[PDB]
Amino acid sequence: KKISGGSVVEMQGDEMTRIIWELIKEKLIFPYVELDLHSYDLGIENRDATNDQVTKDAAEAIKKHNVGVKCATITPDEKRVEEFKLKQMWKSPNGTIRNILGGTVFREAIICKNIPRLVSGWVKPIIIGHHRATDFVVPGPGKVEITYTPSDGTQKVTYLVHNFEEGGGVAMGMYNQDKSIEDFAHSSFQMALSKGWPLYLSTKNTILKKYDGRFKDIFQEIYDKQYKSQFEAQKIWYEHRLIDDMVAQAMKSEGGFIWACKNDSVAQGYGSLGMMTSVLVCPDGKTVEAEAAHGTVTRHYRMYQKGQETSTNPIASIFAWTRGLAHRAKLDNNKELAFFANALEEVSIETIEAGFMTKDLAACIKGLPNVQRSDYLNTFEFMDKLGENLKIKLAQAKL
Amino acid sequence: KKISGGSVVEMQGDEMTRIIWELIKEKLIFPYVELDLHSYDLGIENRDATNDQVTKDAAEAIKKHNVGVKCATITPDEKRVEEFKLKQMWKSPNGTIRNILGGTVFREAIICKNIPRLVSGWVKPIIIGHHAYRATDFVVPGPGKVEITYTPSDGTQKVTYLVHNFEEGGGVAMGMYNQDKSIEDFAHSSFQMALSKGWPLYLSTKNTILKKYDGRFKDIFQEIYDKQYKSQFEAQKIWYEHRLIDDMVAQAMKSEGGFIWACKNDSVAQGYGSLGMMTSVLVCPDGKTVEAEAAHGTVTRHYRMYQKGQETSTNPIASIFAWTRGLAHRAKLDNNKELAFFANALEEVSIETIEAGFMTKDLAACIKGLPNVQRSDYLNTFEFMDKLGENLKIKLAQAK
Ligand SMILES: NC(=O)c1ccc[n+]([C@@H]2O[C@H](COP(=O)([O-])OP(=O)(O)OC[C@H]3O[C@@H](n4cnc5c(N)ncnc54)[C@H](OP(=O)(O)O)[C@@H]3O)[C@@H](O)[C@H]2O)c1
Ligand SMILES: NC(=O)c1ccc[n+]([C@@H]2O[C@H](COP(=O)([O-])OP(=O)(O)OC[C@H]3O[C@@H](n4cnc5c(N)ncnc54)[C@H](OP(=O)(O)O)[C@@H]3O)[C@@H](O)[C@H]2O)c1
Ligand SMILES: C[C@H](O)c1cccc(NC(=O)c2nn(Cc3ccc(F)cc3)c3c2CN(C(=O)c2ccc[nH]2)C[C@H]3C)c1
Ligand SMILES: C[C@H](O)c1cccc(NC(=O)c2nn(Cc3ccc(F)cc3)c3c2CN(C(=O)c2ccc[nH]2)C[C@H]3C)c1
Repeated sequence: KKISGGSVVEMQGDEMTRIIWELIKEKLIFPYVELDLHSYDLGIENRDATNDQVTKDAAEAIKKHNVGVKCATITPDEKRVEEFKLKQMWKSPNGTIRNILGGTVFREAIICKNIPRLVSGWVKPIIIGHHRATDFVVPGPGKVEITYTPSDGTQKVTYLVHNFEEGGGVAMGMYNQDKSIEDFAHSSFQMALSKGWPLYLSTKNTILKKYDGRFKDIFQEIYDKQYKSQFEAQKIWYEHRLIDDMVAQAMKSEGGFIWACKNDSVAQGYGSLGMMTSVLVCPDGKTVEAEAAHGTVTRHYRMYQKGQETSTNPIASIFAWTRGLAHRAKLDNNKELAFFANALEEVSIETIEAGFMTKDLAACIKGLPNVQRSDYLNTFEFMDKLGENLKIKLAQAKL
Repeated sequence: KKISGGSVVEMQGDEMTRIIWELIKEKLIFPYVELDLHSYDLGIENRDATNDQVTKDAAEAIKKHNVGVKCATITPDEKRVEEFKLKQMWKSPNGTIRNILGGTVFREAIICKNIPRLVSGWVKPIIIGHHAYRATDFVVPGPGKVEITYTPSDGTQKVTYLVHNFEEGGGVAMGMYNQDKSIEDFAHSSFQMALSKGWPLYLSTKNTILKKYDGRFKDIFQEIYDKQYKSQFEAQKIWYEHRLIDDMVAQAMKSEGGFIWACKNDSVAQGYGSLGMMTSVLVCPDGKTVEAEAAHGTVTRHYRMYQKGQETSTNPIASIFAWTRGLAHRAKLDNNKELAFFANALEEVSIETIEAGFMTKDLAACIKGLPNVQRSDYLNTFEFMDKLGENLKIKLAQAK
């Protein structure tokens, strides 16, 4: 019999990632793992047909069952509205899910030794996690003020942002709740423990002494109170850094740390965004949603619609599953599932490291103008190779 | 019969760059160029001894004489205070100078054909300038409305926007602003930088998210372009256009380079050889005043090796191009053809020397990879400077 993987929430998506998603389930997951699968179709046509109710249900299912794996979906714009004759310009599914669940998005690369990187010294992953606008034009002279009116009726506070004495300009207001900062802290500490690396927070608290100082203070208070003992047990630490110092140190590091950032296209140089997953980590320590860091790869899908050959990287999508299942295994103390998830990840890394890869990675190594057809495998060929290697890997582990 | 170079403000600095700075002056500049030199020692000990007055005098000298060339300097932190027994944690001299001069900092690489880059198609420089910046931030003790309001001086209206209704508990809030003048100065510097070089200009913004804040950058650039610069741009076969950040990178990654890039919000630039292959030039909006320096620090790790008598290989290219781009600007202001020629020739020699396979360790490591670098693949700081000195003499001899 297969591995009993338990309860997993699955979200089907759009275009090229939809094709790859089904191949991942068919060739890599279903042949080895049985799931109590809570499956939701977040394809654009179904979201339209259900008036986006399917997206809300999916979010609630993740809250209920703790483990979510999601395929990339189309975020509608005016162009998509015309393409699919949509009823409305539906909100980003990711945005709707994030609002219901809360949490912090962490991005982790899939490390392959033969794939060029920004700093050659980076041998371990650098897992980065990021935390309303209210801006307006100032047409002419006048005061911009920002006020705080306590809910308890005590005297309101008025700060002068700027008195425009001559000419116009622009002004802006921003905020951050302590609760959100607390969630951000908890998620970051939990992430550092689960992966087994040190955590760093970066802020500009020298300039924004009160705004960014709150982030520094809250992280320290929660660290010293709730996480310091557990960190020291694994030979791990937490320290605050200034953003300028943090980047300079990271560029001369070996990697292998969590970077909580207070504020994507840089990371695409590492092969592509096909080598980056995006995991939402909720502050409860229980709930996770995993997906690829890239979109639906529309350009590749158009070629697929015409019957032309495609070479789309399934790694990020594959690692959405493995990091989803790894969390599932951790929650249920499921040693068999834990091993399988690891095995699939290693198989994927090994296959690329042995010279079998999709065009994006071949282009990163050799340069796009220099890439020939013999340097890479198409989408189907690469999936077949992974499946063959997966079978061989699992047979070896049975000894 | 050396070249009469005119008035230049020069700032000496610290550690490894200080040593390289003097080599450049000794071997590359002074044998061929005489200057009415306004020299200021911004070494950390002298800044401390003068209570940072030298830094302020240096800034005022640049404002007066229009041309500054600056060596990298130590910015004090806690460790430096203890190292040099400092009186105070003195501010960044770069920060002090920028506050007095104003302007926008543009970063330009030194292009060598045998040095790998992000996109092999890049043959021309992509010169990026960021908008230079206080805000009013505060603690929100508990629940309640945080609102931001505008009241024109004429009293004809009052607009109030909800920043956030704090319901759960406390947190933080802040107000930020920008005067049109600051945006206007950022535009003028960008257009003047584009005219000084032979390149088109592009402004990039996040106009999708903050439609109004970034919208006024887009509008002011376009207005100033049409009223004051368009005909000069058309006269030099160049243009100005606006882009969104995500579109600008895509165009940049498929282009051959060769454009100015105004950006409203660095480390990825280190991949191209090193920070030794990039300058930082503060361009004031008046078009006259510039301050040039290397886009790296004092290279402390190399200085420590030098103090122990160990061999060093520090790239002087950025420091050299601070001088050449500084002197090129001096020449432009004074209509000095001989100085203009010298500046360009020194740049050519520097590029030609590297392209012929004579380079410091950082560039050899960038090409081959650090673990594959042998001693025969690169030259010493001093060997490289000597090699540049020899090629410079030959370059200038053949011209005469
Ligand atoms: N749910 C999400 O996480 C998410 C995030 C962003 C966007 N989207 C959605 O995705 C749709 C298309 O967005 P987009 O095309 O701008 O972004 P994208 O789907 O990430 O594709 C952008 C480009 O990056 C490269 N690329 C990305 N993923 C790749 C992979 N797995 N293998 C090989 N190359 C890859 C391709 O470059 P080449 O063209 O050079 O091959 C591709 O054309 C949009 O409707 C958008 O709403 C979804
Ligand atoms: N005035 C300024 O513009 C400025 C700017 C930044 C920093 N600083 C000051 O400089 C001091 C040291 O800063 P830092 O060491 O953090 O940064 P840095 O001086 O720029 O050097 C950092 C590292 O980058 C590499 N590098 C930089 N310039 C190089 C060159 N010309 N040739 C070869 N390699 C080069 C070296 O790497 P390897 O170690 O791998 O050889 C070096 O250790 C600090 O006191 C800081 O205040 C000044
Ligand atoms: C030469 C190559 O083609 C190339 C060129 C230009 C850029 C890249 N991209 C990266 O290597 C890359 N960029 N980022 C984004 C980032 C960079 C610098 C920052 F200060 C903050 C964020 C990241 C990575 C890699 N990466 C790894 O953790 C990681 C992959 C393997 C070893 N470690 C995740 C992430 C940190 C590649
Ligand atoms: C393979 C090599 O080791 C390597 C790996 C990873 C990164 C690099 N870095 C660069 O080549 C580089 N990065 N930046 C920063 C930047 C990149 C992309 C953006 F959209 C915005 C900023 C820049 C450059 C080069 N460069 C040139 O202008 C330029 C060098 C030659 C031809 N043109 C200045 C600057 C633009 C190199």
